[PDB]
Parts: sequence; C-alpha cells; structure tokens
Amino acid sequence: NAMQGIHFRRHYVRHLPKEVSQNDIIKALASPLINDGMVVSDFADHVITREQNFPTGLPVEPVGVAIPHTDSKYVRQNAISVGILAEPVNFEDAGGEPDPVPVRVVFMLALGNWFDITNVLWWIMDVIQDEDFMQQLLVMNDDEIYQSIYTRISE
Amino acid sequence: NAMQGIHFRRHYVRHLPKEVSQNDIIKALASPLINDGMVVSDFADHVITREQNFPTGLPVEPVGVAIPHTDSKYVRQNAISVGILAEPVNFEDAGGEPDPVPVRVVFMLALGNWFDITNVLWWIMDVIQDEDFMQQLLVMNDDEIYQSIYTRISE
Amino acid sequence: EIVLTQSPGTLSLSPGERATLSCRASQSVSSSYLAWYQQKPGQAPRLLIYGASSRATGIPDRFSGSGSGTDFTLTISRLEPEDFAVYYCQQYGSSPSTFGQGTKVEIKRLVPR
Amino acid sequence: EIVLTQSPGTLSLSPGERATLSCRASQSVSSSYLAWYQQKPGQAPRLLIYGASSRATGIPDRFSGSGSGTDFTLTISRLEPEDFAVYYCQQYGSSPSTFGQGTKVEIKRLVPR
Amino acid sequence: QVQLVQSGAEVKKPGSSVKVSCKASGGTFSSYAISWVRQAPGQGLEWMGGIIPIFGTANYAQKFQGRVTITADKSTSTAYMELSSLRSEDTAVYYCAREGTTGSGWLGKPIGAFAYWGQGTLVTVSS
Amino acid sequence: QVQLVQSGAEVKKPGSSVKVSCKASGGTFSSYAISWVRQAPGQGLEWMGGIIPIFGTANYAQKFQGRVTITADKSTSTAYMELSSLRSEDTAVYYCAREGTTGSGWLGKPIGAFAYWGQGTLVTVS
Repeated sequence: NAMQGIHFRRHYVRHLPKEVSQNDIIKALASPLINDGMVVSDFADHVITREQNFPTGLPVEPVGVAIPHTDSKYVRQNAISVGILAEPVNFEDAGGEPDPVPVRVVFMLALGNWFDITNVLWWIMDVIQDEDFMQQLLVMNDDEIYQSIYTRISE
Repeated sequence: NAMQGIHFRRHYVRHLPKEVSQNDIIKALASPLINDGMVVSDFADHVITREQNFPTGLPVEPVGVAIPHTDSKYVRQNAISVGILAEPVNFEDAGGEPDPVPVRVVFMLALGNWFDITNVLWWIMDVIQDEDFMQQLLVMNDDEIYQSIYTRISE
Repeated sequence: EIVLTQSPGTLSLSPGERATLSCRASQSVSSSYLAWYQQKPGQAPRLLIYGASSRATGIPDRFSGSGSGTDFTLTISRLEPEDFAVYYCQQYGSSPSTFGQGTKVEIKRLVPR
Repeated sequence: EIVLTQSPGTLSLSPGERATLSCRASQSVSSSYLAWYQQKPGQAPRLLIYGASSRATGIPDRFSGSGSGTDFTLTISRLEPEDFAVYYCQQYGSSPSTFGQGTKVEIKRLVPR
Repeated sequence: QVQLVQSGAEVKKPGSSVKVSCKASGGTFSSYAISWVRQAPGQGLEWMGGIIPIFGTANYAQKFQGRVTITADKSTSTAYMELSSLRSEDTAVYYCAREGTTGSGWLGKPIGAFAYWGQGTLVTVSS
Repeated sequence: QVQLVQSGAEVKKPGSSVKVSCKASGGTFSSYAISWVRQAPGQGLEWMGGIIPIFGTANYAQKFQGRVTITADKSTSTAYMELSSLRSEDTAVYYCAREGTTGSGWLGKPIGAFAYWGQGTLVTVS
C-alpha cells in the first residue's frame, strides 16, 4: 500500500479556528506528532522554513489543499496529520504560479524515508479528486474524518 | 560485381612445373604484374614475407588453393594472377592449423583497397565450389583457363 | 549507513542453468525497499525486481526475487546468453540509497583451449 | 589522406521537415565506397546508407543517400525528435578509412510554450 | 516508456565545475523522483541524491553534499546535476534515473526503484 | 543478426597497455572484415585498423602503427585490440565493427560498410 507504515490517529485530525495564520496551522498540526515522539521538537520551525522556500499548495478547487513537510532527517516515525480550516488560508502554488492557493484542507507529512514521499503524494492526489469526499471533509466531524481517511489508508 | 575493377589478362595465367618452390611460385605469379606496373618492383619479396608469417593455404576440396598477397600499399593497380601447379605444393593453413595444405591452384591478389579484400575472397570461395571447374583447371591450357576465369569475373 | 554485501562475487555457469544470487544487508530492510538490477558492460543498468519480489514491467518470468529483513535472493531460473552480466541489489528504505558491490555472472568454458 | 568535410556543422529543424546533409570529399570517391551513419547519444553508430545510395537492412525510405564524385548527400524526410543524433559520412575506398567530422541534427519544438 | 536523454561528454580540468542535464519525455515529470547515480569506469553504482520536482528541494548523500547541486526545471521537464571543484577522482559516468510506476497510464503508484535510466554522461577530469 | 560483444570499461595508468575484446556471434567469423574505431569523448569517429581473421594480419592506420596490435582468435570467434604506451589522449570509447553482407545465409557478398557495431569499451587514462 502507498500508505504502508504511516501512523494515523483521530488525535491527528484537527479543526483549526478561523483566526489561524499559516504558521499557526503548521504549529498546531505538528503538535500531536511532536508529543507522540514522531518528529524532532523544532519540527514546526523546519516545516515553516521549507514552506516559505518551496511551497506545497495544490491548486485544486473548490477545496484547496496543501502538503506541508520538511527534510526526512527531522522525522523519527512516519505520520500524517490533517487540518480542516474554517476559512481559506493562502498557500503558494507548488507548481510555481504567482496566484495563491486558497487552502481549506492541510495534509502535514512526517516521512522518514525520502524514497516514500512520492507514494504519499500519489495517494493524496488520488484522494482529493473525489469531489464529493473533499466537500464532506469541510462538514464532517473529527471521527467521521478519521474513519474516512483510515479507510482510504487501508486501500 | 565482387570482381569490379580487378584487371585480368591471358598473361596473368601460367603453369608452373613441379620443380618450382613456394617462393618461386610467388615470384612467377608476381612477374607479369611487375612488368605491367600493377605493383611495386619488390612486390614478390613482400608477398613472400607475408606468406612466411601469415599463410594463405585453404584446405578446400578436392583441389587445394592458396591466395598469396601483401599490404595494399605495395599495389598500384588491382589485379589477379593465376598459377596452376603440375604437382601439389604445400602451403601452410591460413586458419593456423598445424597440417600443411597441398595446393594446386594459386590465386595471387594485388588489391589496392583493403576494404575490397573480402569481396575478392568471397568470389574465390564461390568460384571454387564448382568441383568440375576446379578439375578442369588441372587439365585446361592457358587459353582455356583464361576464358573460363574471365567469364566468372565478368559475370 | 546500510551496507549491502553480495555473494558470490563471481558465478560461473552454463546457459540453461539456474543462477542464485544473494544480497545481505547490515541492518534489516523492509521488503518494500529492495531492488535488483542487471548491467551489461558499456550499458546502463536495467531494473529487474522491485519491492524484493515484484517484476518490473516487461521483465521475463525467469527472473524472480525473494527474501526479507537482512537476506535477499535473486534467481535466474534458466540462463540465456543475454543474462551473463553484473547484477546489483539496492536498498531504498532510507536516504542514502546504497548498492551492493555486484555479482558477476559469467559463462563457463566447457572445452579447455 | 582523403578528407571528408560535412556541412552544416549543426542543423536545427522542426519536426516533420526535410533535412539535407552534405559530405564533400577532397578527392573523388567511387560511390561504391561511401557510407552514412547515425549516432544517437550513448549509442554506437548505426549504418543507414552504404555504397552512396543503398539503404541498410531495416532502414526506412525516409533516409535517402545520393551524390557522386566529391559531393554526397543524405536526406532525412519527415524529421522526428528521435532523429536527434550526429550523422557521419565515411569513405572506405582505401586504407585508412576516413570519416567526416559529423553533422549534429537537432529537432526543435514545433512551437515553444 | 519514459525516455531520459542526458547532455554530452564533459572534458574538464581540475578545479572546474560541470552541469549535466537530463531531459525527460513520454511520461509525467512533476510528481516522480529523479535521482543521480555515479559510476566510475569498471566499478559499482553510487547514489548521489535526487529531487521530486513539484517539491523543489533536492536530497543528498552526505558524501556528495556541498559539491553537488541537483535541480529540476518543471517547464522543460529537465533535471540537472552540477558538480563543483572537480578533481581527477571525479572521473566517472553520471546517470540520471527516474522511479517506475505500477499499472497502465502515466500517473500510477510510484515504485521507488529506478525503472528508467539516462544514457549516462562521461565527465573526465585531468591536467 | 551478427552480434558484437566487447569487454568492460577499464581505468588505466599512463604508460600501460590495454587489450579490448570483441566476440562475434550469429554469423561467419573467418572471412569478413572486423574494424576498430575509436571516439574520444565528445569527438568524432576514427578508424584505427582492421582484420580479416582468416588472413591473420591486421591493417593499421599509420597514426596507430606500432602502438596498436589487432588480432583474431577463431577458436573463440573473438577479435582483439591492444593499445600500448597509453597517454591522456587515448581516453576514448573503443568500438569494434564488422561489415555487412547481402543475400540469404551467413556467407553472402560483403558490403565493406560497418553494418554491425559492438557496444563500445570505455578506456580512461588516469
């Protein structure tokens, strides 16, 4: 499976308040990963730096997505966390276009193996093309989201 | 034609009696080529040196053949010179085997183009497949031999 | 750094015979991250097996991979002339990817010259 | 020796177009002894034309050889991206065989984005 | 298949730098990992590093970090390897390679292992 | 469908010699011309010399006379090129090549031009 070895908990699914900045999002999604020992304690700083220099916005619509991550050397165990935003927050387009991506769904990746990154990207790209499912993510509670993603993780 | 550009005269056919040594066979077949300016004047010396070190006897049936020649740089115009030996004369085997080749028919080659050698070799190996033709070479006179070979050169 | 040690160094076999090649890893590698390549002299490597046991697209059935943990095997069930070559294993379970040193599969001489 | 001079040195054309490559000899060469080769990057040369105008086995009609004496031509019709290569003429009318310096054929994008 | 075509042989002096290109055609570029691999003549294969173009940042083997720079130009589907401060010991054939995918089509699941290889680029360094 | 298979790449020290092999299969060895052609990195093709195995001795381009030895061994259907006193300038890919033929079978009329090529052998001089 593309998502073999990736740890995922209900505790890794977060609805974030409408106030949040991009940095706020990264810190909040990092939090449960740090405290489960999945990443280095300054993981959030390293993802923030990466995002500034090599952005991870994917210009899908009507639900924009971002895939923030950093160097695998900052990861101790494989995990993903998921942020649902109440209002869009701009991420820059990974493809290099000047127009921002209004993001509502954030997949933070903590992957310890560089050679596994494209597997998870491929899986994400597959997931976010169910238009109905992306819509559902904006209204589903954390348990509904956990189960829906867990099902998709398990092929 | 495989024999394109190869000069051949009645005077390039002779019978050699049983007394003649390998070296003097080579000198005899060289002689008319030298007179006609087809090769350098010490051509025979170079063919002898070649034969001594890289022999040209072919153990074909039923009549043994040799194909003495030397470096193309010693050739001025393309020619073949043919010898019929009254009795078998041993040439060493071109393919490096220890046993001598009893030769009766000698095709001396004077070719200015190294890249044409395998063409002429092909023609020789083709012509000699006619067992009846090879037998006739041992009994025909010089005029008959000339016409027979001329025909096979011409087409 | 994960070291891959291949054995034997050299394998001398006739066409039609089975070749059995080993790749030993200094640490456990997940089966999902072990590959085998063929390389002929003066040519680029060619992928044979990925994920320890999956044949790459177009690769003939006579090539098969197996194993897990520290111990992996490439089998060529019936050697063709075209199979005599160097074979490498590779792990890509972490950065940096590392390769074994290669096993040379060479044709046996039958008649002493 | 006999010198072969190819022109142009580089030829940049659009896909689908007709390419004309020239090979000029310093003295007359019998047409029986003039060949053309295609060398794609990282490959051995591939024989296209021999004896000036004869296509080698498997070579399609869109490669065409012509000329005589001191002036020979290779024509490539319906140019393909895959035709990216250096093309060499060769004479083998005596030792040593000599080669032209090659014409590098490049295929442009039909229309840059 | 995906085709990978590299730039031609480089004949270099010590202390110089070289930049080798790897142009991909016949498949997807953005979302699949491209690596660079070194092979000294008659010797084994060494992974230098790689890049996933859409994410923009290269990953390096420690051995090669800080003399090797790997980049990708999404607009031309071309990856690059730049080697600086060349020495004679750098003489080798350099390959780009791209991971394979599963199944039919161009956006299949990636396999990590290198299904596609460039033709190689010789860099010589001497004198 | 003649196949020419060459020996592997070699790194050589200045002054040394290298012997490259070229095994020919899928057709006739003895009576067809095999050539050696070298290509310095990024440069053009140079004919070094050639051999018709049955006649034992090679023909050399004079630039290579006395440093190159070309031989053939019928028992293994293999041709060789040995280059001595190697210098920096000898760094190159070395190809063997063999003339084509016409007609059916393996004993057809030769065409001189190089229809068949080995994969090349890289020699670097360190």
